[PDB]
Amino acid sequence: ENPVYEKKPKKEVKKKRWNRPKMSLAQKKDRVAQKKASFLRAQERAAES
RNA sequence: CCCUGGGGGGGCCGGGCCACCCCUCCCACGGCGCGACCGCUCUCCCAGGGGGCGGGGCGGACUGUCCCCAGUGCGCCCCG
Repeated sequence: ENPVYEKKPKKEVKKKRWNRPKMSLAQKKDRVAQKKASFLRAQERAAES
C-alpha cells in the first residue's frame, strides 16, 4: 500500500576536503633536486669531518 | 582660304565628363605612431655568477639518506 520511496531533503552540508590532490609537475620536479642536494651534503661534510 | 567647270583644306553651336592647375567627402590597400579590449606569459628586472614577475594576506596543500630550516604549487583580492 505504499511503495513510492520519498527522498530526504538531503542538502544539509557544504563541506569538501578529505583526500590529497595530485601534486603538480613543478612540485615533484623540485622534490627531486631537493633530494639530490640532500644526498651530496651527506657525503661532502659527513665523510670529511 | 588656296591651287588649276575641277581639285585641296579650315570651320559653323550648345552640353557634360574618365579627366587637364587651387579648396572637399567615402571606401580599399600598405607603413609609422595611439587608445581601449581580449589572449599568452615572463624578458629588460631584482636580491660577473645567484634568484623571479614581484608584494601582501584570507589561506591551504605539501616537499627534504633529514642545511629544521630552507624550498614548491594552487584559489582569491589588488598593482607591474
